[PDB]
Amino acid sequence: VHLTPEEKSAVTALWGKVNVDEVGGEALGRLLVVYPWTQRFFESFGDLSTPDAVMGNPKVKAHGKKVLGAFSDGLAHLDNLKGTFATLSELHCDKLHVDPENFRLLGNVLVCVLAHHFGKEFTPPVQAAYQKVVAGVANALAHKYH
Amino acid sequence: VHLTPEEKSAVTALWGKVNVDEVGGEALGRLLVVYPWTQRFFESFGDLSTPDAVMGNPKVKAHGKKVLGAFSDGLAHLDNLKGTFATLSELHCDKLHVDPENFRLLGNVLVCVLAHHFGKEFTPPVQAAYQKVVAGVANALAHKYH
Amino acid sequence: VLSPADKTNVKAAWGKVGAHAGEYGAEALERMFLSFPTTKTYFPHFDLSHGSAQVKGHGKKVADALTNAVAHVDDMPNALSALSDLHAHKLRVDPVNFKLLSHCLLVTLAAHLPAEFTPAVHASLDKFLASVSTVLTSKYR
Amino acid sequence: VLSPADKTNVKAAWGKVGAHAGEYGAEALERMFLSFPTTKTYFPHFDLSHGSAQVKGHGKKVADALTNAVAHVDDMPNALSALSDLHAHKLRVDPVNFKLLSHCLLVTLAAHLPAEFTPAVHASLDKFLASVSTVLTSKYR
Ligand code: HEM
Ligand code: HEM
Ligand code: HEM
Ligand code: HEM
Ligand SMILES: *Cc1ccc([C@@H]2CCCCO2)o1
Ligand SMILES: *Cc1ccc([C@@H]2CCCCO2)o1
Repeated sequence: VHLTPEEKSAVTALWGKVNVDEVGGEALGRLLVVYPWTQRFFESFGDLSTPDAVMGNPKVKAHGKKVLGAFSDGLAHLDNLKGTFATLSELHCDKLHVDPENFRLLGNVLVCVLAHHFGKEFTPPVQAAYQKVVAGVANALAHKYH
Repeated sequence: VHLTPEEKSAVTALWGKVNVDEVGGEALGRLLVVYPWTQRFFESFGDLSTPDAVMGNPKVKAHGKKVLGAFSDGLAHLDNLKGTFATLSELHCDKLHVDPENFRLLGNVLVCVLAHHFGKEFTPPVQAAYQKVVAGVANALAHKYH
Repeated sequence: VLSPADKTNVKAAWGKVGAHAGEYGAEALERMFLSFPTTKTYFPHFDLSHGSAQVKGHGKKVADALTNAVAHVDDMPNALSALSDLHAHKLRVDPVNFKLLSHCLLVTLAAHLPAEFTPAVHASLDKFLASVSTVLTSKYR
Repeated sequence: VLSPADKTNVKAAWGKVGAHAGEYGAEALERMFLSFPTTKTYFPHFDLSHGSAQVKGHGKKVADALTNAVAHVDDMPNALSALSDLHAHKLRVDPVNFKLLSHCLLVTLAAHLPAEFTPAVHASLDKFLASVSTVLTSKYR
């Protein structure tokens, strides 16, 4: 992905303020609520039966934190997303058989959560920059399909 | 872009009987009929205003012949689909900006057309082999998006 | 959204299925399981071997539900409520799989009813199966 | 298919837009145009620079159409027929672009209405926008 130097600064500034304890769990939680079939991948996570149960589920929060860490690692390696995500792509494609459309949904849910947390600070240009990132991550996670 | 040896033999045997002058125009015509937003990519082609107009349009038949030639090229190089379609990928992705879901749709329309012409001869094993071909073509045409 | 011509086309083509409903249903299931093997994991306790009596019986259930949907083409959310309960609430079927089965139903229909499977009827059958899939994958209670 | 709860979630959340209709609709379009440049090719006759008066006035028409759809959530094909004729028959917009604008509308609502944008309300708004998108992209007359 190519961010301009202006986009890179704006992305990095905003990401440095991200609540790493909550943002990832909120994105994964919303994925499971808004796209309920994605819950089939998380049978061992316990109670996913209502939205309040999904969002408060400690296994969802803990796993969402790992997701956010994967995005942080991508942000720190925008010049080689395929290499940074090769292991995860093997996991998500060959083992879990996640349909790649779901990779894009989660990336866009993350965008909604950033919008939700940062309000007017999540300007249209900031979003455009982040849309390049999440598309880059989703593509890299899908690589072992390609 | 990876069929079993048996799947390759099945696709090759069937494709030898395919009417190279007709099937492409039928598949392109049905794409334009079943998924009518695709007509927007073919403004210069003339009357596309009704199913009969689409299916009878000589520019549709002629272009469909070129499409099917490209599928034949892929079927003759099943282990190198990415290289076979690289130039078309630049055209469809960089230049025309066709959303890759439309590649998948045309692939499945072609499968319906094969089913339509061959009937019971288009057995479930033969279909499954062809689903791998058209998925591989769609993936290859989308390579410049990856 | 189905046009009047869509409803006319679906009713006439599906009417021609008739006594072959279970046969075409089972064929479409077997085409799906073989072409898209991931779809088998929604049926972990089924006998999915070729020609299995279980898949035969299930194809008849699918085909009969589609017949019911055709008869209630203007009332599908009410008519298909129990099937939405099953597929959306309990099984939580990923909508991509409904596209796969819908495509395999079209393939089955085109293989068996060539005279009927015109471009216009093809288009109408696709929209109808998309409409059915939307109902079955949505939680509307 | 919208549940009774989907409809009341959408009515409560969209009802908070109020006099911000043009602002929020404009912002959603601006987000779409900047994030997904290919969407601009449907508006070649438009001034699409930022703060463009044409984009702002168009943003208002989009918002007001959504307000009308919220009010006709039980007969959207009837109420949205004119817009379907424009987007499906005449413009032939690829359905993917409706997903992009729908996403940008959600982002705008999340950014301006954090108290409204709960997980359940997010899910209802997504289904609502998908249903609007289906009407505007289907040829049903
Ligand atoms: C698109 C961006 C995504 C990112 C960055 C991401 C990131 C991650 C990471 C870091 C892990 C942990 C890997 C490990 O523990 O070895 C993981 C596991 C997992 N992911 Fe994702 N993921 C994404 C999309 C998805 C989607 C869309 C689904 C399903 C709808 C999914 C299903 C799973 C499952 C089932 C696991 C294993 C959970 C377990 O331990 O039981 N992933 N992912
Ligand atoms: C998925 C398999 C596809 C194959 C194998 C294929 C193949 C081709 C070929 C061989 C050409 C002629 C290129 C040349 O002579 O330079 C072409 C052109 C074109 N394709 Fe496709 N294509 C596919 C999918 C699509 C789809 C899905 C769309 C749009 C919905 C599309 C839109 C076009 C357009 C607009 C042109 C140029 C037509 C013109 O001359 O104006 N293609 N394609
Ligand atoms: C046109 C689309 C579909 C129709 C009309 C349909 C209809 C039906 C019907 C009538 C039943 C039996 C319900 C009962 O016994 O009470 C059923 C069960 C089931 N369906 Fe579907 N279905 C469709 C799509 C799908 C898809 C795409 C999948 C997954 C890939 C799926 C997975 C299942 C499963 C797992 C069951 C339960 C089987 C069992 O354990 O007894 N369905 N469906
Ligand atoms: C929720 C989805 C949408 C809604 C509610 C909506 C609503 C509207 C409305 C109210 C108009 C003005 C009609 C009039 O008063 O004459 C319009 C026009 C238009 N729409 Fe949309 N629209 C949507 C999605 C889209 C998308 C996704 C695209 C393309 C990316 C698009 C492209 C256009 C264009 C090109 C015009 C004509 C502008 C002009 O020349 O005046 N629409 N739409
Ligand atoms: C064109 C279209 C897509 C979905 C529908 C609805 C779904 C719910 C009720 C019956 O048709 O129409
Ligand atoms: C849940 C859902 C998706 C599409 C719809 C329909 C579309 C036609 C108009 C009414 O809502 O519902």
